[PDB]
Amino acid sequence: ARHETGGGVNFTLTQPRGNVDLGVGYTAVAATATVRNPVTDMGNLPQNFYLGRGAPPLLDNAAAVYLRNAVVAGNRLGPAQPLPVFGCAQVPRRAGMD
Amino acid sequence: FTAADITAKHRCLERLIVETGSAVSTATAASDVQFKRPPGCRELVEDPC
Amino acid sequence: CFEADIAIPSGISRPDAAALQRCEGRVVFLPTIRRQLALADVAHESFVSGGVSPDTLGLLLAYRRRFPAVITRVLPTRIVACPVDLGLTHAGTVNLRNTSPVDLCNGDPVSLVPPVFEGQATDVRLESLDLTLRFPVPLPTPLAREIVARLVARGIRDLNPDPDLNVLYYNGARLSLVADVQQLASVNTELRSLVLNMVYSITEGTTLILTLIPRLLALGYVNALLQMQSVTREAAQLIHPEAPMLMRRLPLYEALVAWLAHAGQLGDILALAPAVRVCTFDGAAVVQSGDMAPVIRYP
Amino acid sequence: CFEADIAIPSGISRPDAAALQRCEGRVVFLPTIRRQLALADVAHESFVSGGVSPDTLGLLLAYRRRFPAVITRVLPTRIVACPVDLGLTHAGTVNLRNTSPVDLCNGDPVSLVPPVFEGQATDVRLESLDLTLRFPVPLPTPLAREIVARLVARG
Amino acid sequence: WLVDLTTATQPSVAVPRLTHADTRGRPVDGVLVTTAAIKQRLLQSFLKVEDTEADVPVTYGEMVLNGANLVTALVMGKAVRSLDDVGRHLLDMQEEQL
Amino acid sequence: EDTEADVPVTYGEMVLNGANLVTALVMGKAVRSLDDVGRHLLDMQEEQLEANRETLDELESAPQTTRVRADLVAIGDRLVFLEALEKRIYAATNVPYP
Amino acid sequence: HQPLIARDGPHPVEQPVHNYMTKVIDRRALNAAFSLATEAIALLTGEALDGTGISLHRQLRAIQQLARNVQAVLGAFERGTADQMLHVLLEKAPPLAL
Amino acid sequence: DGTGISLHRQLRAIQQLARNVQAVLGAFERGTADQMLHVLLEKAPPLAL
Amino acid sequence: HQPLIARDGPHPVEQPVHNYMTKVIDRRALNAAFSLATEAIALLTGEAL
Amino acid sequence: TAPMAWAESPRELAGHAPLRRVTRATRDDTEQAVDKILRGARRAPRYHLTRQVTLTDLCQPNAERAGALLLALRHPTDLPHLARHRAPPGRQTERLAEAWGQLLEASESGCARAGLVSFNFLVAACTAAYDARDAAEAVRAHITTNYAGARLDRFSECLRAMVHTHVFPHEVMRFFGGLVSWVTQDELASVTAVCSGPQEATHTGHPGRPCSAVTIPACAFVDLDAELCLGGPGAAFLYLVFTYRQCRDQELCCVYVVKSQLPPRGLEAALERLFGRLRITTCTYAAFAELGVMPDDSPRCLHRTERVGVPVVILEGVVWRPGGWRACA
Amino acid sequence: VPTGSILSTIEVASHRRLFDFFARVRSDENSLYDVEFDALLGSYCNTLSLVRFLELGLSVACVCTKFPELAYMNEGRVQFEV
Repeated sequence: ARHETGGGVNFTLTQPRGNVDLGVGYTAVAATATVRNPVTDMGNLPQNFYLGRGAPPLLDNAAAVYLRNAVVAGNRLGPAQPLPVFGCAQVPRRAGMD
Repeated sequence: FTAADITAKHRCLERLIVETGSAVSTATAASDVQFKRPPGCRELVEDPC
Repeated sequence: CFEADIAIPSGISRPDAAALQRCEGRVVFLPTIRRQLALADVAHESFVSGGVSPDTLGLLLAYRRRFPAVITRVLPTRIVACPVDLGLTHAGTVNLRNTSPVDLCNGDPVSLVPPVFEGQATDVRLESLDLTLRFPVPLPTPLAREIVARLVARGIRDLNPDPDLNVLYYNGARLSLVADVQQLASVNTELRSLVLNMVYSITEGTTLILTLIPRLLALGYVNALLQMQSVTREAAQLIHPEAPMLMRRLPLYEALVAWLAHAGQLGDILALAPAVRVCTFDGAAVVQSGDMAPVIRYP
Repeated sequence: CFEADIAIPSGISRPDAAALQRCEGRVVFLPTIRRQLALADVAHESFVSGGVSPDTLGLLLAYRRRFPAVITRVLPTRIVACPVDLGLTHAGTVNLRNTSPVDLCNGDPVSLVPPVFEGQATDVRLESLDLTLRFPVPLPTPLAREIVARLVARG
Repeated sequence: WLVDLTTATQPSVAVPRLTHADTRGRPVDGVLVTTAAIKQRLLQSFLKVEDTEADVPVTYGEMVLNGANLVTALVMGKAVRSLDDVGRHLLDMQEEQL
Repeated sequence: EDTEADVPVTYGEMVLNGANLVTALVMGKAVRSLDDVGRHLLDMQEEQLEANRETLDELESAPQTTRVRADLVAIGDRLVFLEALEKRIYAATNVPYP
Repeated sequence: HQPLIARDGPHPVEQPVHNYMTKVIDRRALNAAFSLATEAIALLTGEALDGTGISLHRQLRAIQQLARNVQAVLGAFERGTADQMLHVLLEKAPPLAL
Repeated sequence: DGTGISLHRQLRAIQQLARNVQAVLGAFERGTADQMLHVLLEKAPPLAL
Repeated sequence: HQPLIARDGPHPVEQPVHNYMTKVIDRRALNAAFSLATEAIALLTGEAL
Repeated sequence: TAPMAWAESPRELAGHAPLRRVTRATRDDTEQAVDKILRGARRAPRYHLTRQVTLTDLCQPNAERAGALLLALRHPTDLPHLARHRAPPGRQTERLAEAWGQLLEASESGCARAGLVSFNFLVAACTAAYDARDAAEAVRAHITTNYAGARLDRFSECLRAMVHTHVFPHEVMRFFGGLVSWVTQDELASVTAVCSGPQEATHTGHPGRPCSAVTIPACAFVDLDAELCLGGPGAAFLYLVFTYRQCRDQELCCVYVVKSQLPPRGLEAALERLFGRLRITTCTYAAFAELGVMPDDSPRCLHRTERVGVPVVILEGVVWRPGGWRACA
Repeated sequence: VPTGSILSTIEVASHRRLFDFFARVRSDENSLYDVEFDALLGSYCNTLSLVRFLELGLSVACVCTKFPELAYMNEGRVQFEV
């Protein structure tokens, strides 16, 4: 197929193709062998629920927001930004880590 | 916990190997923390646990 | 057309295979335009997000994020659906199926979530492979928007209650809204979360302008022009809401940001941008409910 | 595809022409729907209103007016960009080069923004002929609408 | 009533390639089977044209078989060595089918 | 061993077989035998035989046994191909190795 | 066909069992593209509307560049085949551990 | 491809299409007669009258 | 092929369907049998002569 | 030779090929009939035709010509139900009932609905309404003598009644096409017209069948408000605007076309200007739709002959690209 | 068969599973086929019959003439003086 888009004509080659299984049983096995690298950091870091979707709070307004800013302020997790109904909890920002 | 997910699985030793490729989690490798997989994200971890 | 071929799973019951045969002409939302897709990826069990099956709002989110593709040919061990978003506009006429009102010779059908009408009606369950399909209803844009607003309007009265919105004659037809029974309790429970985002975004919008206008124009052309055309409209609404309500530039401006976003996120969800148009020829010009209708890609 | 050609004016440089080679996939705002156009109508020198360069809320109003065009290919004497506001009718899907810290996902509507990030940069200079090119930052509409709200409220 | 009986139908789709003639050789397009009782009272009061069949196609048809076949050979018989002899062996059968 | 057992230089094309749907048409030109139709069937048959005859002989003539490098390796009375293709075909495509 | 081991007792003498089995060839596409520039064609065309120009040294340098493109997109299909392969082998393969 | 099947397989679909549309010619021959009636039956007054 | 008649008017033009009419064959048995007495078995073969 | 290899089209094809590389009279007709199909077939999306059957009460294809705007008239049956709601209570919503009935009275459901209002028929109905006259009334003389002043007056009473009760002429009357070929019988018409794509490329000819020409002639020197009073060469654009009077003139209906290079997000601004009709102060007037591009600035022509001497503006080349209605304010 | 008429061929599509019979409990998936065809020649199929009009007797009532330019006309007038 040839179409004129940029600077002139453009050709697009496309080759319909198909395939089957010649095995009755399994003709191919996959293994895992080794692990290339652990993607994840792997530990020493908590859950902080003041990020995810809140809860019914402490029914004293001064109680709830004291515990909140007490826990959130120490963590590597608790978001600087207030929680928005549309969008994300917006975890805090920095420059570089380990 | 849920079991809708665990329920939503199969227990087929016939099938148990082919959804193994399917992963029982929803994150991506380009985030900072492992997040919930965004909708754009599609997935094929092998997810044993 | 760019057909994308959805792969039917392993052996399905003969009554299920006949359920799919009747699904040709139905709209599917496919998460990615990959040529080879599974059936489980399309099935309604793939709309789960927060661990729950999505409400009408959670659906309308997804309908705006994945690609609807009309089903063209259903084959045993395939489903061939041609995405609506791909290719040139006004081309790839593919047949739809009309559900409810007529779909006259034009009007740009919107595919709105199913629960707005008989809820479970259209669930189309497949027991053999243990999945299900909820096909959106193809309604015209003027009527689709009238309805979706009509129901959240009825939703709020219900929020606190002590003229029927539910008649809604469309063109010649008077389309019944209410299925009575507890369907409303099922309809109203799914619009529950859409109603709130609507109630919130209003109450949060007014109070945010009613605080801002008197906390602005008191600090040029801003003042004069504002109060000029706002005579007995904005200011009157200010005294009246401040009458039955309570009254901070720093929280003001930071709340004006968070509202301004949440607002436009609802305008995106809402307004049900048309997926397709109907342009017929050598055709009836009105597609009777349940009849395949021609349709083309852009409004 | 009603592509609009844009004639590199001349001048140019061995180093400047290598800068335009990597500008394919970026976005241009042209102040018309044309077939023949000059390179200087696209440049940031054209964004200049009477005597003054618009600020970063002024550009949004300038990008409001005129037409976004995504560069498809760049030839020795012309730049080919098809005006999305009109000539978007391609069977398959013109390439947009993501220039942003952000990441698109799939299905994200893409609205553009003047460059607005601290590490953003994005201004391009071409010394042979006096002109420059600021390319807008593509961005999901959820994020691009959060930004505009920030700039509006800050102003 | 006869000409309606005689003509209410649609001619078939066929050309037998051997047609029943009437010995002057006009072709026979019909059959009209009856009971001898009716035939009698019908022949005397009504119909009496010509008795003998100039031609009847004394044979029975034929068929040409388009060919679909699966060569399954037996190797280790000298065919083995070159199993491309299987290829030229199937293509043989097509000539024998011809 | 490390040179590949004579490895293909060729694809292995397909001989039409079993596609019949026997179909013919004539008007009766130089035709006094409806058989001329039937004999025109046998016409249409002998064309594909010469085609497969050509198609087969073409391959049997087509070049055989190109010798490629690869590492044939013995695991327990098996010669296997140890193939890691990254630096070969997935070299710098930005496409991730599967 | 399925194997039989003979036996030595009056017990059931099994009779040959033969499995006809069908599989589903899939569809794939594997498309590639290259483009030319309305300024690049006029080297190939070699004729002005005016009908004057570009003597015959125009081709030799032009088809080189065009061979560079055709050869580049014929290696996209040979590398695409290796993907289409490697994908349908592991789409269809089960781990070892399991 | 320069083969026996494609060159010779596509021609047999030309006579197929020569057959097909030669059939819709009768539509004009049959339609010609058909037209004659309507224009003759339009002229015609009832004999009674 | 089946007959058409071209007709005046834009009504959509005669849509000519051209198919291969198929059919389903049937199967009968038509069985018959015959006598062969234990006598005329010893005979015939030659057992009893 | 060199001018036809490009005109009769091989060279692009060759590049493609290289890539792969590396009763006698009736008989004559059948052979030729076949050739045409093959060539048409070998050859080969810039055209779309919509077709519909309606009556000649409103509209009327014969009066009109080769290039004309046909607007759909959705929900005739509906409207009364709509009038009761969306209209402030002191609007005497019983006005429409009679007015649509009145429009209809001037001239049931049957099997041919009356859809398809022509552009023409609006120009005459609002001719005395919008503020210009006799260039506008010349169009009204066109319709009374070809298409009835009753229906024009009845339909004008409907437009007044519609603009009265907050059911507008838009949210009715969407764009239908360019009128390729009508094929009418008696009170019936089968109208083919272009859903979208370019006009000049359709039945073509001098005229597509024997009358004359083709054009998308605005039909008014009264319509064809040509913006870009101050303009630069660019593809011109075509919109459809309804201007209204809300007691300033007693529910005025203005219907015309604007031709300037602005992408709809810029038309709302220029529509805010150029109107002193904004002093409605309920809210709303001036809806607009883009008929489609005219990807060449220059064909707007100055002429006055059609059907009577009418001001007719000829628009050379158009790519109908219809779009939706936007009026929020 | 009048001249023309496109005499056609009647093909018999017949599913033959042999070796089903014979020996072997042949077992297949279904959605499988070993189909075989044979064309039936005791007789042939008449695909289409053409009507000529003129060959009819209604052809008398008119003077049919072929005016190919009729696509290009405007008005045909036949005038009669009596």
